[PDB]
Amino acid sequence: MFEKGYVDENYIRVPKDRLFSFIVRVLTKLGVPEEDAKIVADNLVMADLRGVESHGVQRLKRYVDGIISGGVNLHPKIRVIREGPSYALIDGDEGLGQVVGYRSMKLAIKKAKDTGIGIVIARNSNHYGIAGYYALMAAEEGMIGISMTNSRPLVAPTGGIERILGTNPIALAAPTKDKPFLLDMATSVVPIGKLEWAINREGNITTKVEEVFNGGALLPLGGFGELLGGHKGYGLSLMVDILSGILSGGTWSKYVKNTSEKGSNVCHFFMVIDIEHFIPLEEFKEKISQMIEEIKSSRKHPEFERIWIHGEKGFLTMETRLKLGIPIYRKVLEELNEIAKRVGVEGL
Amino acid sequence: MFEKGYVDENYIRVPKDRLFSFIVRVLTKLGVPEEDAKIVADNLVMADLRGVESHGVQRLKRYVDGIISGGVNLHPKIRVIREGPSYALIDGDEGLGQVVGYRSMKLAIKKAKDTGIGIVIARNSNHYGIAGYYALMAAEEGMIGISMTNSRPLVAPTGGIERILGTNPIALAAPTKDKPFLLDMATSVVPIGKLEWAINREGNITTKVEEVFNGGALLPLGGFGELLGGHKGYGLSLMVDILSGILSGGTWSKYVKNTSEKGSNVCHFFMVIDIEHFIPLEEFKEKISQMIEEIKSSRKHPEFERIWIHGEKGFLTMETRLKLGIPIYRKVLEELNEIAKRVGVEGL
Ligand SMILES: NC(=O)C1=CN([C@@H]2O[C@H](COP(=O)(O)OP(=O)(O)OC[C@H]3O[C@@H](n4cnc5c(N)ncnc54)[C@H](OP(=O)(O)O)[C@@H]3O)[C@@H](O)[C@H]2O)C=CC1
Ligand SMILES: NC(=O)C1=CN([C@@H]2O[C@H](COP(=O)(O)OP(=O)(O)OC[C@H]3O[C@@H](n4cnc5c(N)ncnc54)[C@H](OP(=O)(O)O)[C@@H]3O)[C@@H](O)[C@H]2O)C=CC1
Repeated sequence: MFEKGYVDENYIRVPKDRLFSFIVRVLTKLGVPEEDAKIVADNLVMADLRGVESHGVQRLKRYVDGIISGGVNLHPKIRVIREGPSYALIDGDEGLGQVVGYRSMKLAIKKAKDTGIGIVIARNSNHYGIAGYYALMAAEEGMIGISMTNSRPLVAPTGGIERILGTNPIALAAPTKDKPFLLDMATSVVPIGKLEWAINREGNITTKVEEVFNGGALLPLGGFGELLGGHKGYGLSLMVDILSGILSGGTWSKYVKNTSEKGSNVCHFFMVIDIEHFIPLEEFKEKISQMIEEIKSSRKHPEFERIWIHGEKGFLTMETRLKLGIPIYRKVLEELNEIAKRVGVEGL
Repeated sequence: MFEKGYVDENYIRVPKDRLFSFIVRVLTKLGVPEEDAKIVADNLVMADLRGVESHGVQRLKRYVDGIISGGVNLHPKIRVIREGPSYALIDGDEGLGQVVGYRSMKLAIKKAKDTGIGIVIARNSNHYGIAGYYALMAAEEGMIGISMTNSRPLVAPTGGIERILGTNPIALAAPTKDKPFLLDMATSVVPIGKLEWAINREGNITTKVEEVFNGGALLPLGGFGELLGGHKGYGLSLMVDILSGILSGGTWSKYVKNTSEKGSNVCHFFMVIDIEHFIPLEEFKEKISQMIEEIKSSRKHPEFERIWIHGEKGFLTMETRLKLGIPIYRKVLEELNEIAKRVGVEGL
């Protein structure tokens, strides 16, 4: 069926349920409470299912190292710093990002349900995987969900060459008559996790392919200059840091550390709008689905086969891999079995 | 001094205060209440001062025609449809966009002040000028302001060629130790109002220069395809319509009519976050200004002179034109005097 990425011989199909239980085995063996392990697995598996290799199991080694080094708190006391009927400022106590984000989004949904609006911001957290995972939580509840997060410095501001801004993604999910609308994008042309594109910044600023890791930097949405809107992708990145890092009293991208480090201080932004408080949900669903249908049905470009709606490719890719299995690269699969050997659990 | 656009002989310096009083004369002569006329003038003049010609006085003829044709309600009964301590759904009753947006943002600021958060959405409104104008209102109050609006169909979705999406801008303003941070951008590479760029969509999809007006279409931030993130600018445009048009029970871009038409149904989104409810405002200002200083001071690209912060060029351009005067194109100035003659008031 349809699948977002290109899978060949260098890939091995792994039963979704198998990959999931594996992750849970490793995490619980390291002391992660079973329920928290299930949240992390759910988040990482969703990424693999939707075709986001960069944020799937390939990143399990990152969390494992963070747990072993004490850079990730196994029993975080996620505390509410400031709060109101429609908002809350949370301190993640260095817990897994998935756990901090899961609890933060659950609280935002609760507040929206009760007041119409829910805005929860968190600081002192860790990498939380795909932003769409949290936005979707609200959509599955019949509400609009928005999630953002800052990250390690990897992008250069317009007119500069240093890695100072994060890939800071933005995600919005809304319910429809069918599957939720789901926008989930890094504010840079591409995520660093992708490079296994367009973010061409070399030594002084060019491109290449491997000069990125060697003191290189990614480009913000819009591109290299100001001509094609590069300064806009740069602004969007700042919006994320202002709403996440600055407003929470946490920190911005430049100072976000790797997961293995204590005090990574990754910050997140969660916002939920209870559609029902505004207009009937069924009316909302009818109208948005009609918009989606009309957009898809609009005059296709000769070169193009189809006009997709955000989240569509991912849901189709998921559907496929659920009965066909999740394709995991060769070297990554080896990596996961080595992790299994190290911690002492059955591998894949 | 510094100025965002290029001004030559084809431009005439007009005292800011002079341009302002002119607009107010024309509008009040057409029956617009004096206070509402001052709001419109303030919004249009700010655009000219910040160097946004496309949304300044050059658009006075648009509002004039709408007023004369009944497409703009002179005495709108701006009504609250749904409301809560932290939100409100407003129906603009076809009033001037500036009036609807001004009252909507004032309400959002009030709710944020009292609860920490304020989200006001409006439907049945009209073109409201620059989005940054409303976001700035909140920043000048010591809060974070976010504003969005949908518009007439001018952009083609990724993989298509029809004008179906709006240029739907996004604006965020935050207070700093100095002048407010101000991001204000269309989600398309450029606004249609600019074409007097990068939005290359011709007859079937290419570029050119004049083929845009002739059945052409603008390109979404990211560009023509999917390779450089074109689908992201496309998603951002939808986010705006979902938060503005769909959620409000109004309508999305494809169905937004020109100002002169009754029922233009332009919709807006306003969001205010009272910083103080989260962290001390003075701490917020210190931290964001430190981030801005560090970004500007980062390693400059050889080709580039300076790294700007969003809103900086505009504020500098304004500063200049306030003591040097606002430069108005030749043909536009003629247009304004003709309007003055038609309505019967002193021109420029
Ligand atoms: N935790 C962190 O610090 C970071 C996490 N990330 C995450 O990594 C992932 C990488 O995202 P990124 O590469 O920027 O995004 P992509 O370019 O893959 O996708 C951008 C969005 O556009 C949609 N889309 C893709 N193609 C089309 C099309 N032809 N027409 C319409 N919509 C389309 C996608 O939906 P679909 O789902 O269908 O593909 C998606 O919502 C994200 O999930 C992001 O949240 C990124 C940076 C940092
Ligand atoms: N009412 C409507 O229906 C619509 C209104 N609009 C409005 O029209 C205007 C057109 O905006 P648009 O052309 O997209 O935006 P620009 O590309 O001019 O500006 C994008 C943003 O980036 C900032 N910026 C510009 N150059 C740099 C740089 N080198 N480094 C860092 N930041 C930079 C700007 O600040 P600065 O202020 O300093 O220039 C601005 O906030 C906006 O004000 C928008 O709100 C657009 C579409 C529709």
